[PDB]
Amino acid sequence: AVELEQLAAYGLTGAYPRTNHSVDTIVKTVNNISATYSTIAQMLSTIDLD
Amino acid sequence: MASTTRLVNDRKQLEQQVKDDARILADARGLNITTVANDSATGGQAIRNVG
Repeated sequence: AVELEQLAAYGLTGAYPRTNHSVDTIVKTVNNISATYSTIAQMLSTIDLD
Repeated sequence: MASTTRLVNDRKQLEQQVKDDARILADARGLNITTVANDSATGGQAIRNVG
């Protein structure tokens, strides 16, 4: 959700997203998320799966 | 066109002969190689497993 004035100001000045990080940091973060999910799934499978 | 027109080619041939016959009389001795070593590794980032 965004209001009309903010969107108009964004579009008038021709803004675009910009970043200073590299590709590998993002994929490392995604791998961390997947690892957390895998850890929880393994714990549930070895303790709670009944 | 006389014998003067052949001076530069004469010098070329003379330089070639001087180099060739100075190579013949030069004394040649084997040298010891002292640089053998296994120091040419490659780096990079490890492909660590996730799980």
